[PDB]
This record gives sequence, structure tokens and C-alpha cells, in this order.
Amino acid sequence: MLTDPIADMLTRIRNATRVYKESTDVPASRFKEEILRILAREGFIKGYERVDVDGKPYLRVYLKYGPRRQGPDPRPEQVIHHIRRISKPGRRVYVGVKEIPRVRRGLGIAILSTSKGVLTDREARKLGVGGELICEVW
Amino acid sequence: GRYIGPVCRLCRREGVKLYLKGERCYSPKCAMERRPYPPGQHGQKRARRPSDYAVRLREKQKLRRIYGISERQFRNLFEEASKKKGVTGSVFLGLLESRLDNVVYRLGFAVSRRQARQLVRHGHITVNGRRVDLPSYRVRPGDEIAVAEKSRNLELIRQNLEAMKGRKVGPWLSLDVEGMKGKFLRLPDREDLALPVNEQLVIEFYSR
Amino acid sequence: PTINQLVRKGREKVRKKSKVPALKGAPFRRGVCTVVRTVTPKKPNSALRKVAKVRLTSGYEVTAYIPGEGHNLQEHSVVLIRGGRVKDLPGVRYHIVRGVYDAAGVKDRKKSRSKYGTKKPKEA
Amino acid sequence: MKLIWSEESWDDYLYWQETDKRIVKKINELIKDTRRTPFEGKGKPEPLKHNLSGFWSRRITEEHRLVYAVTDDSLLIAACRYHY
Amino acid sequence: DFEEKMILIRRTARMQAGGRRFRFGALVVVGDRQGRVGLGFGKAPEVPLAVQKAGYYARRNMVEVPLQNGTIPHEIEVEFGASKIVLKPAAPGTGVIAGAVPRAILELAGVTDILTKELGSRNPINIAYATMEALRQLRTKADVERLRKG
Amino acid sequence: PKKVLTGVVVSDKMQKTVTVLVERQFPHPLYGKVIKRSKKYLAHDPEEKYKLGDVVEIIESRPISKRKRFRVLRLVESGRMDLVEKYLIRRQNYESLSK
RNA sequence: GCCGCGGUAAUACGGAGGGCGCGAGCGUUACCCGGAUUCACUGGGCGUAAAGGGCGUGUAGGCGGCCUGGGGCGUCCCAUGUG
RNA sequence: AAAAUGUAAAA
Ligand SMILES: [Mg+2]
Ligand SMILES: [Mg+2]
Ligand SMILES: [Mg+2]
Ligand SMILES: [Mg+2]
Ligand SMILES: [Mg+2]
Ligand SMILES: [Mg+2]
Ligand SMILES: [Mg+2]
Ligand SMILES: [Mg+2]
Ligand SMILES: [Mg+2]
Ligand SMILES: [Mg+2]
Ligand SMILES: [Mg+2]
Ligand SMILES: [Mg+2]
Ligand SMILES: [Mg+2]
Ligand SMILES: [Mg+2]
Ligand SMILES: [Mg+2]
Ligand SMILES: [Mg+2]
Ligand SMILES: [Mg+2]
Ligand SMILES: [Mg+2]
Ligand SMILES: [Mg+2]
Ligand SMILES: [Mg+2]
Ligand SMILES: [Mg+2]
Ligand SMILES: [Mg+2]
Ligand SMILES: [Mg+2]
Ligand SMILES: [Zn+2]
Repeated sequence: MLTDPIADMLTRIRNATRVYKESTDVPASRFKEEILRILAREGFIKGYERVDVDGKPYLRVYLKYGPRRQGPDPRPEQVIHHIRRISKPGRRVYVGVKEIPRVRRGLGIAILSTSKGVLTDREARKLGVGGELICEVW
Repeated sequence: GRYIGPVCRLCRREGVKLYLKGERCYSPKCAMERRPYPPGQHGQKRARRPSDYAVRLREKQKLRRIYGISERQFRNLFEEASKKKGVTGSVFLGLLESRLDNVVYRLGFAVSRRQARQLVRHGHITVNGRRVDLPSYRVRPGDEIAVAEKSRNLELIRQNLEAMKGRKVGPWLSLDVEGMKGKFLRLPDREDLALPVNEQLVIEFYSR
Repeated sequence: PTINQLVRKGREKVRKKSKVPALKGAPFRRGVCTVVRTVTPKKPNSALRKVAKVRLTSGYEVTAYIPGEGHNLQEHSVVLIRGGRVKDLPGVRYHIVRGVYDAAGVKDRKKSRSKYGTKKPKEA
Repeated sequence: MKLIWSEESWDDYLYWQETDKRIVKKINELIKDTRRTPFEGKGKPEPLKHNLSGFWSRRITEEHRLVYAVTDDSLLIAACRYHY
Repeated sequence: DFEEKMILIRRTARMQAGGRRFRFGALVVVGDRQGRVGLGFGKAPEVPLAVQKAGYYARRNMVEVPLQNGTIPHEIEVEFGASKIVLKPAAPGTGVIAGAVPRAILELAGVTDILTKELGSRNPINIAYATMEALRQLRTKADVERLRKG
Repeated sequence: PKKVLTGVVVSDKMQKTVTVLVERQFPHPLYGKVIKRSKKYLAHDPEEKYKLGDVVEIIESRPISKRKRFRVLRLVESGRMDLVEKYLIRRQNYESLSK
């Protein structure tokens, strides 16, 4: 019955990406979007677009990967090595600006809804604002 | 108090040549020049491939026996080095050199830190004016390390300051061989010193 | 366990059981011997260990081991109990401090004498 | 507890006494360690069964051994050399 | 050729009527100190011949260690089976604070200062196999902004 | 600032008084998760006007009697028997716990 | 301290020679945190290793799909008082 | 079909 839509999606990506799927869909939500609108605006996914399955608003997420490889098992590396849902519906995780994660040390990104929008660790620190720590990516 | 007792013997155990003696450890016998093997009645037998511990231990006992200082103090220092913002291994050495009984040697006045301690201690030395008898005293930058009146005219003081005429002092130190002076210019860097020790491995020891 | 289960229930703080109640926790306890005898060892080893039943100033009565080669412990002799078992002796959970009270130090002991309570032999 | 040997024991003992003193003294050493309090003691007591059963065995020097019997005073040495 | 320094050498064995025949095994590491490490494990009826195969096998498989002032680019946890390991970059002046095995490796890899911890089956082999597979996953901001083109 | 809380009336059985159940939240000091705890307050209602179900504001006050250290502030929204239930029901459930 | 050492050749017992560590101290016992991610929030698990309730129905409680709007308690931010 | 047990020293 969907306890947490968000976590579902991040999990959908993770799941597709392991098979090396070109795309995948997921029920639409403004909030669901602004999240994708960062994996994109960060080169994690080529992008997304509001499709319509059975007149049911979905979001086609186009997955970005790496280049093929030499050696046994030529499967490419991946753009999203680790995607994880931090703040959960069972344990919300709010953070002050002064304590915003340094994901993978510079490399990684942390997304978070704030009374200023769905920023990222940098952008959030750039505005001097904190908020619910949505997830981490790299 | 300080070690005391057989020394051109540690030169041996440590395997590395140590200028702990003075002028003898320069002739043809730092005891090491003759029996390059460790002391005891087993010194000359195929030693077992040293354990990672052995390494960090010896490597540290090396660095401590050099400046010939108490394990207590030695440790207390390191701890302060990890305290301040600076590449610990370096700053450690940097603070080890800042000792009075050391500078006095690095500066010339004595043949070996050992003898030097005796110097500083016996009030034969002075800083920026009044005298000090505390070996461990932390010499700061721009400090004048000289001798005292009653000490200027001493057999040993002569001989030492003498052979220094012509010598070169450390890049972080000066010297007025004439007036029997010398200043602690700045804090030595890693290069300026060159002790046969890996500052790394000594850090690794005290991190067990 | 779900975060909620923890919130409800909670993690169980451990607890330690003093492997030896020399009572009042005290580092030592004086006591008087009541019996002194030679008991055999456990499983693999074989010997004739020296021990003694002791009346503690802490009410209890425990068996104690007497370290070293030979002793002078009789019956009503006062001793200082130390505490430390003997993986070889059943129920012996305390050692006797040699050289304290009626406890004599080991005669002719020349090595590790801090233990065994033996003064520094005055080499003549 | 009077001591009692026998044929195979006295002869077993004489050979020990007239072939090696290291085990002679070791043997009677236990005999005194028993004579007083049997069973418990040195060597390595252990109740025997079958061939011996009513007989007891005191580990001596591994291979060698000594078998005996206890009976309200009066011990009984039976053997000195050989395992079991 | 490189540094070469073996971690452990054990004597396993099998059963066969009449007794137990043995066989030894040594785990050897190898590298320069520029970021090229190799892990090799070799079994053979004798110690010497084992460290040998360990050598040969070691070199035939290594890793690009993106050192950066002797430290590492980021921190990573890698779980090889029952064993797990964490690597955490430490500013200069630290030193390699790691287990025997996760170190005997990091040195010949040219690692200067690095914080580490072994969680789970501390067994050598797997913990070793785990660290290798760990380094083998380190990435520089280079390797990154590349996979995130346009 | 005299503290002021808002809860429902769960008992009007007293003369010039009423019991107010005040919930509140906070994150668990070790397990993040927000949690709900509650507590009743005995407010002085000299006018005996607030009845069961009424949701009101309580204001810290000068001691009325033992227990009574609060006065009713002002009504917020009458009729909330839906909550009084959650109380009575939760309460009534006790009987299924003894022996 | 643990694994264990001692039955004739013991670097494990006791003495010596020598060695190592520390030094007016060095050892020992007791107690606490550490190692112990061995109560696991950080940071564990439950097919056979210890661990799924015999199975349902359901109270409290915990958790909650897509859009727009109001309040703005949580939440975030700044200032200020205090600390 | 039915037929039991086990000689005490681990390098
Ligand atoms: Mg530490
Ligand atoms: Mg103990
Ligand atoms: Mg036992
Ligand atoms: Mg009978
Ligand atoms: Mg696992
Ligand atoms: Mg384990
Ligand atoms: Mg011998
Ligand atoms: Mg020992
Ligand atoms: Mg010994
Ligand atoms: Mg000895
Ligand atoms: Mg540790
Ligand atoms: Mg813990
Ligand atoms: Mg957990
Ligand atoms: Mg089970
Ligand atoms: Mg069951
Ligand atoms: Mg039942
Ligand atoms: Mg149900
Ligand atoms: Mg319900
Ligand atoms: Mg909702
Ligand atoms: Mg709303
Ligand atoms: Mg608010
Ligand atoms: Mg403030
Ligand atoms: Mg058998
Ligand atoms: Zn020398």
C-alpha cells in the first residue's frame, strides 16, 4: 500500500540499474519529481518525463551508466553506485544547517527538502538552511 | 634520571650507528665500528624476521636514545604534538630539538647531548640574559643561547667552541663563535634534520 | 527490532558478576587460617597444591592458594588474602599474599621477589 | 596400612632397584604418598576396571606403572614395569 | 619486480589412511609504493614454493590506488563474504592505523596516512581479499565527473 | 511567560473544575523517532462552563488547591467526543491487564 | 591471564649468565570505560548456528496514496535573553 | 533372523 513512495522509487532505480535497464517508471508526485530533477541536474540520470500509463501519471526515468569494459564480465560500471533512503516514515531525520552530511567526501550528494526547496548538501549549505534529510547518492 | 650506563652498546642493539658517545663514536670504534652486532651473548646469530611490533618499538627506542631522554617525557611530548595543528611526525621532532640541552649541542658548545645536559644543568649556560639549568627548557625562536662569565674561561668550553671555528651550524641556527653566543633562528623543518629514524613508525607505535 | 520496538522495549544494559567477592570490593582482606592442606590439581595436571581455608574479616570463609615453594602456615595463623583464581584448583578464587602478617616470604627466592615477598638479598 | 608385595611385585621391584635408581625412588615415593591416604595423591590415580577392576593404577613414567589394592590398612603392590 | 611482503603462512592438511599428508599456504602482497598493489595466495607441498606461487600469482592481478598525498580519495566499506572493512582518509601526520593484514597491503600500495577498522570475520584471507576489492573501488573526482557527462 | 497548553476535557465530574488531557511530542533522545506522551491537568472552572469534549487552552495560575495550579483560558472548539473516546477506551482497556 | 608448561636432554618450573622494558620507581589486587559491531542510534540479527508467536480475529498504539488551498505545531532560519 | 563390550600414557 506504499508506506513510503520516495524510498520505493530510489529502490526502483537501484533495481533497474543492476540489470542495466534503459528506463523505468514510477507514479507521479511533485515531490517525486524535484528529486529526479537533481539526479539529472547532477548527471545521475539522463533525465525524466511525465508519461501516462493507463491514464495513470508516471515518470519515465532514463538511466545513465558507464562505458563497457574489458576482461571477464564486461558489464559497465554505474553512475549510481549507491542510492540510499535516509529519513524514513518510521524515523524522520531532520538536520540543522550546521550538521549537513559530507557525502562520500565531496563526491557524493545528499538531497533534502527545506522551506526553500529540494536542495542538496552544497545548495543547502549555500543558503544556510537545514531540513529533512531525504537521501544520499553516489 | 636520564639513562646513564653503557651507551656505545645501544648504538649496537639498534643496529644503526649512534653518535651518543661523542668524539669516540667518530674514531674507529663507536664500539659499532668493531662489533656491528647487538650486545649480549647472542648478538651474532641470525636474528628472527622482526615483528611489526619489534619494528615500531626499535624505531622509537632509536629516536629516544638519540636525544637520550626519559620515556615519560618523550611520551608527554608526542602527546602535545598530536595536540597542535601540524603534521605530527614533524612537529614532534621540531619540539624535540627545541630542548635547551639539545640546542646547546646542535649549536656547538658540547661534544654530545650527554655532556651538554651536564653543561646546561651545571649553570654553565644562559638564555637572553639570565641563566638556566633545566635541560628540558623549551628554547623559543630568537633566543640567545650563550655561556656565563665564570664559564667562558674553561678548558672544555675552549676546545669545543674552538673546533667549531669553520664548522657550519644547522640552517635554523646561527653562531657567534667569538662571543660564545648563538640564536635559535626558527623551528627546524623535516629536511634540516636527518636522524636515522622514520617519524611515521614512531607515531604508529604510540597508536597501538 | 524496529525503531519503535526499541522505543517501546529498549536495549538491555549488560551486568557484570564480580568473579571474586574479596568482599567490600576491597583490594585485600585479612583473615585467619582454619585449615591448611595439600589438594590435588584438575583434569590434565598432577601435583600437590598448597591451600588454606580462611576466616575473613568480611564474614565469609574461603579457600586460598599459597604461592611459592614451601610455607609456614599452621592453623590459627593470620594471613592477607589477595584474590585471583587457579585454573587447576576447584573453588580456589583467592591467593595469599606472602610476606604479610604470619605469612612468610619465600625462603631462598632470588628472582621475581616483589611477588613472594622476599627482601633484596644482601649479597655478602 | 602394612605394605604387601608378592611374587611378580618383589621381583618387579628388585629389577627396578637393581637396574635403575631413578624409578626405584620414584616408586616408593608414591608408596609413601599412598600409605597414609590411598587413591588420591601423586602419579595420577585412577580406578581400574576389567582385568584389574579391584586394582588401582598410578601413572608413573607413562609406559611403566604400578597396580595396587586398598583394604582398611594393608596396601598391596601388584606390578612395577609395563603399561597395562 | 616490486616490494613483496607476505602476510600469513599456514599449514593445512588432509586425511588419508595411514596418516595425514600436509600442504602449506602463504598469502603475499606486493607493490611499489606509487599505488600498485597485488594480492596473491598460493598452495604447494612446501613453504618456499608457496611464497613463490604467491609471488607469481600476486603480480598477475593488481590495483590502481588513486593516492592523494598518501591518503585516499574517500572512505569505503567493503564486505567480502563474512569479513568487512572500513577505510577512512586521514590528513598527513596520522600514519596507517590498520590491522596487520589491511596494512601489510596499504604500505606496498603507497599509503601514508589512513584510518581503518575490521568488522566481522577478522579471518586474514577474506579480510585481505576484502581490502583489495576495496581499493579496487576508490574513485577520484576525476573518475566521477566523467561518468556524469551530458 | 505563564506557560499555556491546549487539551480536551475528559472529566467534568468536579465542582468548578475539569480534567484536561494534553498531548505533546518530542524526538526520542537516542532513537530519533518522534513520540507522543500525554498528561492530564485539573483546571479551575469557576463558571463551570466548559463541558466534556471542549478543547481548550490552560494557563499556568496561582494555586487553587492541591493539584489545581491551572485556570481555563478560552474555548477552542467544542464537541470532540471523538478524542475523549480514545481516552476512555484506552483507559477501560486496563481491566484486561490485571489478575 | 588464556592456550597451556613439568615423567632426563624444559628458551614455560627454580638458580645463573646474558637480554628486553621502565626508572625513584616498578609490579600486584580491586573497581570503571576500552577492546566488546558481545544490547548493534551511529552499529547486529532470527531456513539449518541462539532466535517467527501453533493459527486466526481484533483493542490501544505505530505507520499512510495523487492534486490544490488555509493554519504553520513539528521542522529550518535570524536576532535576542540565558547557558 | 537373534550376537554385548572393551584393555589408559593425547609431543
Ligand atoms: Mg588510540
Ligand atoms: Mg586475575
Ligand atoms: Mg577449566
Ligand atoms: Mg571391597
Ligand atoms: Mg553479513
Ligand atoms: Mg565474530
Ligand atoms: Mg633440563
Ligand atoms: Mg613465562
Ligand atoms: Mg624462563
Ligand atoms: Mg629459567
Ligand atoms: Mg584496539
Ligand atoms: Mg558497545
Ligand atoms: Mg541497528
Ligand atoms: Mg535453531
Ligand atoms: Mg518455534
Ligand atoms: Mg500458546
Ligand atoms: Mg488483523
Ligand atoms: Mg488502529
Ligand atoms: Mg501522507
Ligand atoms: Mg497542506
Ligand atoms: Mg512552527
Ligand atoms: Mg542562544
Ligand atoms: Mg579408548
Ligand atoms: Zn657510539
